[PDB]
Amino acid sequence: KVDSFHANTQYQHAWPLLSHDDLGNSDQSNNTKNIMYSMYMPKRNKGTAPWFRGADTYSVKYCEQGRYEYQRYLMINRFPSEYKKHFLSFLSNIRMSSGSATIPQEALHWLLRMIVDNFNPQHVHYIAAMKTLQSAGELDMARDVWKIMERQQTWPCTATICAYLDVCVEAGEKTWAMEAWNRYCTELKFLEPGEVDPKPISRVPFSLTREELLYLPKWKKHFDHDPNLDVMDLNRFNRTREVYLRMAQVMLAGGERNAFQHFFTKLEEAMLNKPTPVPEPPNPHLVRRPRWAPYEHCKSVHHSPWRLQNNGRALALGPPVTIEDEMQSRFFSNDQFLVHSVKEVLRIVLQEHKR
Amino acid sequence: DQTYGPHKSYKYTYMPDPRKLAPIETTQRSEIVPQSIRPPTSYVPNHETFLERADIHRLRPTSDFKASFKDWNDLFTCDKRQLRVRGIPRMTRDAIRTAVQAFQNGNPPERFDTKE
Amino acid sequence: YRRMFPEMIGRTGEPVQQYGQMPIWAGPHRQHANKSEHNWMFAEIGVNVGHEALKKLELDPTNEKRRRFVIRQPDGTLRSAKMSEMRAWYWKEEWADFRFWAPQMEWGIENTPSQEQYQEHVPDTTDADFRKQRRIQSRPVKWFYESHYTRTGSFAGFQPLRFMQRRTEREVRWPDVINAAVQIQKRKPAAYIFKAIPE
Amino acid sequence: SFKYATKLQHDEMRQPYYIHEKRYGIFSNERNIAKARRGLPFITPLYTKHMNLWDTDT
Amino acid sequence: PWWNFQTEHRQRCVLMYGGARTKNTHNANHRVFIKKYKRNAFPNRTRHHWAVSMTGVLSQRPRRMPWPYDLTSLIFNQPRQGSDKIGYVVGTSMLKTAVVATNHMVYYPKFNQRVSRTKRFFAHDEDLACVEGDLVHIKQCRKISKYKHYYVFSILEPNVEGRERLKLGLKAVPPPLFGYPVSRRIVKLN
Amino acid sequence: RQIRPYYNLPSKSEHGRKMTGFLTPYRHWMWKQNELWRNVHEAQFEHLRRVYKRQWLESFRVNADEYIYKYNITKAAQLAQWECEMKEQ
Amino acid sequence: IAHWYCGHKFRHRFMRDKRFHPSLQASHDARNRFSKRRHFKTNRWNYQQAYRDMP
Amino acid sequence: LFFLRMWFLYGCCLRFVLFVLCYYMSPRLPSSGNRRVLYAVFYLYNFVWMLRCFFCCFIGLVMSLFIIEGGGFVDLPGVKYYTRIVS
Amino acid sequence: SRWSSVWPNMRYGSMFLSYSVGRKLPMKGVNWVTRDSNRLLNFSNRYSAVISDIDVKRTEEELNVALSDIRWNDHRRIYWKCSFCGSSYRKNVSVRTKYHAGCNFCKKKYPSEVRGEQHGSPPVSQAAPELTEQLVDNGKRDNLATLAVTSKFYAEWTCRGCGGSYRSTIRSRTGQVEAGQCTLHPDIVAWSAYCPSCSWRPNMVPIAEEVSRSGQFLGLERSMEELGPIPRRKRLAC
Amino acid sequence: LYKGIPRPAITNLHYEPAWRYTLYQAGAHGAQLSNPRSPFTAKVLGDELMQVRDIKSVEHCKAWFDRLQYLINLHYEAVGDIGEFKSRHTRHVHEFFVAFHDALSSLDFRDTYLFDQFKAVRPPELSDLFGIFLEMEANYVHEDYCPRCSLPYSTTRYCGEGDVDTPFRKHRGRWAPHQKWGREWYDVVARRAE
Amino acid sequence: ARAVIKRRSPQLWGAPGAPIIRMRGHHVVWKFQSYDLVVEHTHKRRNSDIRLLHYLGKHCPHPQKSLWSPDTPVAQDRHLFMLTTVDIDAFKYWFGVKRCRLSMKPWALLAKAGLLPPSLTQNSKIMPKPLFDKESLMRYYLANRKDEDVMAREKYLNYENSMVKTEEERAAERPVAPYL
RNA sequence: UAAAUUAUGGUCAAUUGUUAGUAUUCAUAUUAAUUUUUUUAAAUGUUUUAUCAUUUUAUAAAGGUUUAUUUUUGAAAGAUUUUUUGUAUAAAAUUUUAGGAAUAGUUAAUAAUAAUUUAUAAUUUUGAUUAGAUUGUUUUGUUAAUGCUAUUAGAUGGGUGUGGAAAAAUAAAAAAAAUAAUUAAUAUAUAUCAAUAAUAAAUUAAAUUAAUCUAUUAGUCAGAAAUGGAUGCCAGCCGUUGCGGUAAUUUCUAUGCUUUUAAAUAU
Ligand SMILES: [Mg+2]
Ligand SMILES: [Mg+2]
Ligand SMILES: [Mg+2]
Ligand SMILES: [Mg+2]
Ligand SMILES: [Mg+2]
Ligand SMILES: [Mg+2]
Ligand SMILES: [Mg+2]
Ligand SMILES: [Mg+2]
Ligand SMILES: [Mg+2]
Ligand SMILES: [Mg+2]
Ligand SMILES: [Mg+2]
Ligand SMILES: [Mg+2]
Ligand SMILES: [Mg+2]
Ligand SMILES: [Zn+2]
Ligand SMILES: [Zn+2]
Ligand SMILES: [Zn+2]
Repeated sequence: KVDSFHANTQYQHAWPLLSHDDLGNSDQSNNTKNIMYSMYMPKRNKGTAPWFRGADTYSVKYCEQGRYEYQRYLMINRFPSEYKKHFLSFLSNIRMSSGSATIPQEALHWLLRMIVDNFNPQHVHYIAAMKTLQSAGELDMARDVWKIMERQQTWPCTATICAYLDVCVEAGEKTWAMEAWNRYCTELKFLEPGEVDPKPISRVPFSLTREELLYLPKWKKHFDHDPNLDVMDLNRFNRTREVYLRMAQVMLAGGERNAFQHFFTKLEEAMLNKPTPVPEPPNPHLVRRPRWAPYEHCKSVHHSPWRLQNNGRALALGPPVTIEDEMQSRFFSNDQFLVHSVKEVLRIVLQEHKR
Repeated sequence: DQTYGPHKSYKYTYMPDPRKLAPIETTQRSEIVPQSIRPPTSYVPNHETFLERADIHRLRPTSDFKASFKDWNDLFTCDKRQLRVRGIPRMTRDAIRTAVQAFQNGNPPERFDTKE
Repeated sequence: YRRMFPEMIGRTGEPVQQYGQMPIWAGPHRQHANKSEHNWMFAEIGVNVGHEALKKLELDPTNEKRRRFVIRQPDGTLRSAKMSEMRAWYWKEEWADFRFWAPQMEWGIENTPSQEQYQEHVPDTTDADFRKQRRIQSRPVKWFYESHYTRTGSFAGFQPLRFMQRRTEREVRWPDVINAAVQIQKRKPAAYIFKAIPE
Repeated sequence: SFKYATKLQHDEMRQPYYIHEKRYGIFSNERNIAKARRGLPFITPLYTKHMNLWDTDT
Repeated sequence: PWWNFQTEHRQRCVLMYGGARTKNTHNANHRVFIKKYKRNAFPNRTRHHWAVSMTGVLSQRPRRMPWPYDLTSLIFNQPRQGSDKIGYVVGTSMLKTAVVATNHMVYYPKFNQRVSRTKRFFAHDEDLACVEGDLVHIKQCRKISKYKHYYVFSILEPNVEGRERLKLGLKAVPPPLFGYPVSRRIVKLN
Repeated sequence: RQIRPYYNLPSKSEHGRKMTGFLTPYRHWMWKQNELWRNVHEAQFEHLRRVYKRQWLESFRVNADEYIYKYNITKAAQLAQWECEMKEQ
Repeated sequence: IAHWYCGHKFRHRFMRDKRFHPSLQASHDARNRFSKRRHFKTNRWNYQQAYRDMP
Repeated sequence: LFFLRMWFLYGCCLRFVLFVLCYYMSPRLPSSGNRRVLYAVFYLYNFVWMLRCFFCCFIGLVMSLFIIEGGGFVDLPGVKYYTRIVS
Repeated sequence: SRWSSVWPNMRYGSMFLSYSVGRKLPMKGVNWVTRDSNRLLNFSNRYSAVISDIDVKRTEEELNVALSDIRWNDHRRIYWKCSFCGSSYRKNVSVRTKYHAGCNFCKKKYPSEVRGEQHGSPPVSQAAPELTEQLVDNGKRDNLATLAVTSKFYAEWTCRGCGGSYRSTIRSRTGQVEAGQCTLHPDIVAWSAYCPSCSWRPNMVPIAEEVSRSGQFLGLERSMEELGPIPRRKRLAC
Repeated sequence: LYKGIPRPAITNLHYEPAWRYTLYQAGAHGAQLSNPRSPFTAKVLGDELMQVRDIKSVEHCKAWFDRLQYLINLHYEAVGDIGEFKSRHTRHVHEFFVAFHDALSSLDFRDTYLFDQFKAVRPPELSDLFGIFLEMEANYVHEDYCPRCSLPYSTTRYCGEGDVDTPFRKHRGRWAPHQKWGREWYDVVARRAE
Repeated sequence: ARAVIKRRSPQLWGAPGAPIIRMRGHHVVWKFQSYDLVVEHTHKRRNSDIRLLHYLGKHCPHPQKSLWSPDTPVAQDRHLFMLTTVDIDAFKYWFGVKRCRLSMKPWALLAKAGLLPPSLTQNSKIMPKPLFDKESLMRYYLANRKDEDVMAREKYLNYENSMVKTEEERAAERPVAPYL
């Protein structure tokens, strides 16, 4: 390719004819026209007329084309193992790509690039992108994540709806929250005495009978991990009360009393008269898991003898900011969640006063 | 079976082109950035003192070519082609020219002698 | 034609504009550097650029993925490429159209210089070329006195059979004298005699 | 159909590079370029096959 | 420039305009065979080498190249070539190991036609479902032992007959009457 | 390299190198000066580094997204066509 | 045909090519293409009672 | 083209040889005379071969090594190699 | 040695090289005689100037070529002295008669080299007449005062400081260039005042001065004092 | 039909246009001013900045014209003697003019930006150009000089002697003696003027 | 980390090191010599292609006459030309995102192109290197220092996200009546 | 089981031997090469450091491999502090020899087992293992063309196991932790396997800077071109039928004469 006596890569794009000095035809002063045609230009074979590669040899119809319309739908499957490896990678890349060097908008970049690679952006990715972006306090890009998810026709699960409604509140745009509501969370119910529990996971997961395998067309057998398949079973834990709460917060945020009164009333009533839904265990792919380590080889708090260094085994510097000392919002009883909700509404009143 | 050699000698005319001989617009780089020479220091008084302190390598024996230089200005008027004219061997002569342009930069030939 | 098809003679073009320079923090210390001897052309390449197939889309002012050129004049400013320079960066292109007036065609009697046409040097005098069957020649500047619509283009697109052809071979193997039909030439004499020629 | 179209050293005769991205992901080879044993003789196999011939999908 | 004639050459260092920068490897060499052995004694039992040998693989004439267009790529979308194979189970003498015979395809572009070759694989089936003569689906996986990179993914067609034969205490299939070919004459009577 | 001048602290040893890098306070000061200058250079330099990083990321956002537009439309088209062919089938 | 592959005649080349021809390849019907005759009449005098575990 | 007459060129266009003998041999009828044959030696991969060739050359003051060149056919059967110059 | 075989460089000025046997051989066959229709000295009604440019002593010494033996089209390269700027060079008459081949200096005689006389700039005798005495005196000082003040001509001057001779450009001396050419170094005037060797000292004075004032030198100073209504575009930053 | 997999949701995107977006604008990545002549750019930059931007093209054009009329006023009367061995040649001006006209009209250099400048750059006396060239054809017919090469009859033996740009003397070619006035060249001049 | 160092071609920090942008060509008679801008690793092997990240372009160091453009009476344009093909997107990618290194001669090129400010090694030996002292600098800095938030906003727009959403496009993107 | 038009569209496939009854890709042809000719290489001393030490500097020696060669970030890149993540060693296909037989620290299960664990084990005629030759899957030449015919080079076991990775014992032409230097591309006379030079090979002169070079061959029956003189089945010619028997247009020699002018000749 490069740096050799025979090196092709350098002739592989067009260049105007060089006459600096005598190249053997005495090109400095010599009129090279016929020299150009018969000698210098490449020919089909020795002696044939010169082969013209110019812009006029190609047809007109190349410039009639829209962009990326030459692409055809590509089904690339890959081992199950590889899907795990890859979604994980994209998750940790969306979280942060570089140490202080991460720009918030890199989250967005990595989500998009995952689409461009013919992977399906699972729910975890959307939530992660959204929380990351909102946390960097960049609010338009978070909604942009949402719009991407809508365009892929991925049905947002309840969790995702929560996340996007958090972005809605912080942005204080009621308009977004209404469309989001109206489309996806409508039929969302609460849990009643007759209703049962976390619903069990009911999906089959996808296999093929030998006749399915042999007689079907190729696309019918193509399983990319696709959300909408597991949406039903992502929602098996009934996080609905959270959605109603966020929705109250938004209707208040955009300054409309009636709607807010509605949501908050429903929520209140159901919180008093209906059983507390069983909370979901920690999601393995968001919060991870505490792998086992001995803490023995460690920097031994007094390490530098000028100061107190914090250490992996114990925290010797004291807390930098006070933490509320309450479990994650979903573990609460129903009554407790009612209280929590009031505190939430107040917090939003405050936030709106500061905007 | 080819014992006979080529069937034709393909040759192209030379026909001078009116357009290639057209007068070229020219600048000299000494206009855009003017050339100048540094006056000798007390550290480096004359050209052989220079060649003495710029001699470090065994195989860049500068101080032996003192006679190929008549003076100061002749040293900094020299370049590599014209420096080869005078028959200084190779890596020696580039150590010399490197030294000169180095001294021209504000960095004098002050460097520990490696020979030992 | 001129009245009914006014847009076939291009009167409009992409104006040569100057680019704003990037600020140099080092100040005057480096302000000499980008000012030099020559002009510096920079044409861009990349996966999305340099394909003849797409050429016009790429030179289009309306397209924003449009291939970019820059030129640093010897004083150190920078300007967009003139359209000639832009086109220089694509494989040379032949425009000749045969429908109304004859385009000027290559490898003719008056076109081809000597060594290809005849295998000897033939003196070029502007008078009395017997070989070329011309009496005399006044040589005005080629396209000056003619109408401009009459200029069409140049067709180089064929094999010049007198000069060089494909699958070169001996016409007749015996006698040993004949070559491929491209080798026509007069006999070289017994050793050369030079007459002094001021006369 | 001729000799000139035998020479793949033109870029006009050769299936372009980016195809190998479209199959394996984008910027996927920059990984493979830093590999310990490379180019002697062998490099990580480079898949360029006109996308309408792909055995997998079509 | 490879398109220029022998006498048309001027510089050997560059391509003036474009085209391909080519190196002429000298194809016509009159390369020859050296005869180092008597025709009576050649130091090999099976095959004898009396002339220059053609040395490529896929450079090797007449060209036989990998064809990924057969039945297997027809039914499957494979993440990596050979990640899926359909075959017949031949023999289980090894616990949790099913040997599988499988066809793949070769293409001769000179004759424009295909051949099926055949190849054996060791498949790991935990739990010993397979009987000889089953039509199985087979996948590429974790390296399991020295030779087993495939595992039995699904039985397409079990051997109903063979299983019944097993239940009754007999072998799944009768053992082949003759073994491999021989160059000897075995005289064994009664 | 790291320049070791003649007036650096000489080491007297037959078992090793003749000159240790150690500095006359003058040389140290000088070094600080020249260094400051170069700092002035790399400031602009790596500034331009992060500028181009965001440039490239942004252009990627826009173009990649447009690509998803067009591509998804394609993919939807093909899927429609397929399920049609299966109704026909 | 380069003259140095296989024998000193031409026909030797095409005779080795026939071992590579597509429609000539070895299978369950056409076997032992390269030495048929070393294996011929090899079991005539080898008496093997065929296998029966079933009545 | 007869490719087996070149056996001792071993793929080379010309060969070097040391002189040993010169005898005479009578060509195939109807061509009579004495054709001069030179019996030569050369070595390749430390094997010493005796090459037997037609002598068409010009011998001056006594000399040892010749330059063997290739074919064509000659009156004398079995003669395949020819002489170019003598060194 | 080996490298002796290498062909020289032919810049854009030069025509056909004639470095190879094939390029020499057809011309080796042309024998010239001076027949009185060829003699340069007959044609002085036209070529008179070209006759007075010839170095008559030198040519007959080195080349052994008579001045009566010189054709008007003659191809042999003979020595000349420029009757304008007074520099010696070796060319052939042919090339001075067929096209104009001068002294290689007076090529750059006018400014711009492209548009020859198009200068509207006054001569040196006018704009900066004080330069005319600094010229090295060959006797041609009256002609070199006729040149453009903008002229790119390469002239040799006697240094003020050491009284030796160097060579620089007339416009490099003046500091004036024609509108639309390349601007020179803003300091070029002060820096061409003296020798390449003698110029360092005087120009290093103001620097030492500015590090004496503030104890700190940054070349910034001039640009800064350039700072002590500009139309600007709307920005998309908002 | 309904065997084998659920119908991919993205299929919907075909039937309902509601789902076709592009989140971002065309040049929103920083390329907005790419089009020099777009209304958008005319709005962002404002007029005086645009003038500042195209000044270089304007002075290109002015340059071509200034060269043209210098050459015209130099060679206008076609026969005089302007220099040492050099004399006036209409042909000089002619060929420059063709260079210019090729800058505009040719399809290899197509530099047409040059013509967008004419309503300003073009000199008021140079508006007649072929008229001036005709006048030159008149001056060109004087009898002391060769009809072909325009060199003086007295001081010059051949056509194109001592002219740098001459057509009538090529490299290894031969010298051509002067051609004389008479009906031939008289009607040549005629036809050129035509 | 080699036992016996390959002595002639040393490098910093082992192999393959950083991505670096180099200018390289096979050596030949000066008349035909071209160079290649190449993004590649720090430690090269026998052939430069084994580690080659990207191909940035051809560069020809022969001043050329412009015969492509019509011969132009404008003075400047008839200076000779120097021709270079830059691939600027792989440049901005490798340099910007991947954080490249740079040899000096490529740097000079990329400076003439307006991609980078001129290098460290380009010296008008006319001027000296500057002097410095902290309190004069400090006086100049106390004189001119912009406001905190103006500067923070600068650093925002330059390094982080540039394209932003003005009020109008928000108002244009928020859902209307039936879902509002 | 009907024709089609809103008319040359989607950008060039094109084959040149003077033979000798007839059958069969086979002498003398062209293109490509070797014969063939010093215009692109180069010389030794790698380098800092805290001093007998410690940091930086990872694929050109040979052996002959055809079911064969495969891999990470912990180094640097690399951005702020400390913990911080997972992804890898595996496979699939393509594999030569005119006349062809068995191969073996050996398969699979167990498991951080077993120089004597358990078992009806593994490779082979769908051509194995030894042995011969041979540097593997974008590189050439010929050609109108499915073909035929090239493609270098580069990974050769372990034994205080360092190192992110063994690639670690001359043979660079990769600036190697302060801007050594870029007015640079020049390197003298050495080598290895490359790198095609008779570059207007003969009449008007070189918009130079005048530097390297003094440059020739064949045929002379058939088929462009012959006369003397010898020689006499001899000497010799020979791409080929064949020639040489005192008259050889086929040998040798002398002279002329013939050519379509990078040479004849051999491979
Ligand atoms: Mg040849
Ligand atoms: Mg082919
Ligand atoms: Mg052979
Ligand atoms: Mg014979
Ligand atoms: Mg090795
Ligand atoms: Mg072997
Ligand atoms: Mg394999
Ligand atoms: Mg493997
Ligand atoms: Mg060992
Ligand atoms: Mg005849
Ligand atoms: Mg003979
Ligand atoms: Mg007699
Ligand atoms: Mg006779
Ligand atoms: Zn002069
Ligand atoms: Zn002085
Ligand atoms: Zn005349």
